Amino acid sequence: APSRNGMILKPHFHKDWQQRVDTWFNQPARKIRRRKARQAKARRIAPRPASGPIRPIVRCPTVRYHTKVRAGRGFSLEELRVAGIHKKVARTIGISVDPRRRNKSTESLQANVQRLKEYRSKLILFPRKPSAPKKGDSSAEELKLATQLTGPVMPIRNEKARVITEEEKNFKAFASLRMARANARLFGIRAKRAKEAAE
Amino acid sequence: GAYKYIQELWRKKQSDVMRFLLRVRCWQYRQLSALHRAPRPTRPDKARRLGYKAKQGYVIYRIRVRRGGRKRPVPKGATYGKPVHHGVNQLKFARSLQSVAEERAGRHCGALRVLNSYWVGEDSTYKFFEVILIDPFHKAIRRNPDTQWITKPVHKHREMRGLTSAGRKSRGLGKGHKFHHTIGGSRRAAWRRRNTLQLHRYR
Amino acid sequence: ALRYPMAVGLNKGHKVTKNVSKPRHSRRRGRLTKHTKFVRDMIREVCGFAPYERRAMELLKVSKDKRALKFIKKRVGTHIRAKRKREELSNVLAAMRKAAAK
Amino acid sequence: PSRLRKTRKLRGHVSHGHGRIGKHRKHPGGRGNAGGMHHHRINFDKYHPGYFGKVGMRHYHLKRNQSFCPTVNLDKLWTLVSEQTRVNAAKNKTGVAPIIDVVRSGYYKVLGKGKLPKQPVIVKAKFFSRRAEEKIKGVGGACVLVA
Amino acid sequence: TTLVENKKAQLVVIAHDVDPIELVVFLPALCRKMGVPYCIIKGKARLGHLVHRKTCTT
RNA sequence: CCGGACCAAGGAGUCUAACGCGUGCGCGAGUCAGGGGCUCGUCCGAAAGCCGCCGUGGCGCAAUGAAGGUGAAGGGCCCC
RNA sequence: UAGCGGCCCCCGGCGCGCCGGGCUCGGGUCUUCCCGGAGUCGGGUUGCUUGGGAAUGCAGCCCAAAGCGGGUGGUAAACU
RNA sequence: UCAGUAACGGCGAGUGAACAGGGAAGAGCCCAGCGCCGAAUCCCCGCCGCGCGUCGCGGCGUGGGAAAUGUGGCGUACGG
Repeated sequence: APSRNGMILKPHFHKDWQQRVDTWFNQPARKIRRRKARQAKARRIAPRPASGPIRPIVRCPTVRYHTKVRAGRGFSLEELRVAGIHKKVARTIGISVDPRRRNKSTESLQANVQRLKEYRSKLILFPRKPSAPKKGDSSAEELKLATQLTGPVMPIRNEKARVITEEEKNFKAFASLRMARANARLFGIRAKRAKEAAE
Repeated sequence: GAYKYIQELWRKKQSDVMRFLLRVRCWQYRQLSALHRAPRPTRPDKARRLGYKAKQGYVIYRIRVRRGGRKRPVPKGATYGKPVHHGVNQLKFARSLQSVAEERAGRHCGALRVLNSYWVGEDSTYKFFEVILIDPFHKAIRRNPDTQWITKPVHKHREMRGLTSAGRKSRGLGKGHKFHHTIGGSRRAAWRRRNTLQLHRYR
Repeated sequence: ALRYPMAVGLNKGHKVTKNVSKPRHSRRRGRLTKHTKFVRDMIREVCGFAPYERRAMELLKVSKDKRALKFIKKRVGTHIRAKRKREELSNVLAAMRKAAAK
Repeated sequence: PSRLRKTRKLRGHVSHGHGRIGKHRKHPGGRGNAGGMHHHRINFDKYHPGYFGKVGMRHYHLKRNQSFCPTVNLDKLWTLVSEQTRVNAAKNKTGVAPIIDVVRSGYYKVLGKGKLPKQPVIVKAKFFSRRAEEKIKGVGGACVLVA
Repeated sequence: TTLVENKKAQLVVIAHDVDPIELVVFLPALCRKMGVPYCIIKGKARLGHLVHRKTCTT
């Protein structure tokens, strides 16, 4: 079978694959059907943004991705409470809610709170009965300036030169990283030997 | 409430009280038929936390199940083929003894809907279960919105499709790293997805 | 500066201020309320003990704590479960001795 | 295109380029990588040394995301900022130095292959190499650690 | 059972024949612990006749 | 030695995946939208066009060690 | 055939108005209380299954719980 | 996409996922239990006022039955 130089290939064609072959000739058809579903949904919810509710700002959970920010599932109960929005009225307003999300820090809490306040100020609330309005919005902003948003609501998107001082110039970046890795490694056994020496 | 006391009471199955009760009940069920209609649940507290309610349309059936493993039904124990498939005697059924109790109640009572089941007794040769059934065409059931789901045609013979609580346990579904064989809804669904060659138009 | 945030070491990680909040109600599961302790104590008085619990208490009476632990571990299965069962049976024997002295 | 292939020019030749003596049979050798130790143990030794055997220790549940540490050398360090930044910084007479935030460009560790212009610079990164830090200092810059 | 737990009951009457005895096998001991008097009566339909039903337990 | 009595029509290195080398083209330390989305009901058009505020990602741009880890500047001319 | 071409019959939904029936109650702050699914979990063993490797999942038999507990944290175990 | 990767395998032939990341879609909820409320609850049968495309409403019933071995309302871990 092998002939001179080559690669040791291991193809996974030992399992009657011809009975399970997924062809994508219906791919253009499912793009039109998905598109017409979007357009019909946008008309059915016409004044509403047609891009779903407003999602919060979320940090990606890994070293590879913790420098980036994306959209989360919903605003947590802690940021909804600080903003002063009831958790059972947020869904009706157009606010996604994630009851199972925690808030480890305060900057991420405050960023999502300010995002909620910006949405509330930017929101137009139509009265339940058009003839009889109550605690809603005025006629000027309702029947004259109401438009359906096109894309996602509030899209989520991702240092001056100075004189180097003598203190940071004499900073051992490589040396500190080496001692730091040693200190973490040796932390437990150093304490145990200190305790044994005490005894 | 009295239901909490009964719940803790049934947890002390080794007690002198519960050993006596389980002995006399198991004896009594052994004199009956394998499929028997019960006037009322033996464990009212266990039934209600499994979905039962004291209303017209809810019935209880007691099922007796032979206990043991699965012997391979091959003549003279001769499985023709390779040695790895020679096992006849220490083979096990994929579904539980409780699942086959629900399946046998549903097959006999075709017009009813299996809701759930629970343990009542146990012997060296038999295991006893009690199955809750709902008559989906009783007016007390299909006028109550909280129980109109069982009347829908998609809930026929849940016990034969592994949709009851006992049946689901054998399917190996869940969340996380222990359950990746069913990460698409079922074992067959996952197998098909990772055994299908995707040939796009632009390759 | 002489100090910097670092990805390695004991105090590793991007610096952030911790938000303190009341623990979620899901973490409360499995606590001993007063009423649940009462119902549990009532059932213990009505029912009694399992045969293996009596055998372990016989061992604890003659102060074979090591043998009793290895007997309970073979009954319940896990060392951490066996340890608390021995502590519970020890408390029953202790309260029985205090009442008997009274 | 089937009209540009060898089969078109093999019409009329009784053996289809596969010989009269040895013929074209189903699988004269094995199938796949069969016999890599028995009758193909010259091809495997000549062209794939190390193929058979076990080396090293296993690691269950490897998640490559935590071992993620992209690297950048010093010879590409000034490409992470605009050209105007380097020219203005060099022309400035005081000791002010521009800052290149390497993490903002998607690199975590700075390695020290190459050489730097004689132009002080502040470099921010998660990890530094020993020669990278020495070359940044020699030019007159600083290494700032970021978590 | 709730009334005994609240000491709001002055007398508890328990039928002697409950088909699942677990419904009541705890109740006499609970009544003693909280100091309410309890009696066991000879009949489960007799208590039901009091409450205009077929069967009553307590 | 075996096949071939004669005539007509049919009749056998194909397709998919994976590699390797060679060659044509585009761009070039980058390159590639292929999955998705935006544009009038869409004969052609299930095509074509565009995304750049979709480049996530793939391959390449760094290797070595089993791993913890570490990680690629050379010269010329003067002084000691 | 093209045409936001015409005419006729029928079946609809979403909005706006009329009558009849049902319901007609919320939100913060403080104080006092309440708070959970057992022959199930888990353990041993056997058989099948999985990429899951001192046991990923499933089941048979034996043992068989707890409540500041229980499950998980991809190498068996004790302590934290 | 991760990925023919971590891992499995007479460690041979061969087999082989998941998390993160980008998209399509996007929606959440209900009991049992603990409690409070004179069983407040449900099925059937009649009569009347109705309404009536082939069946719902209100009342009455000195009309039956189910249900205290527990129906209904409030309330389910995001606490109540």
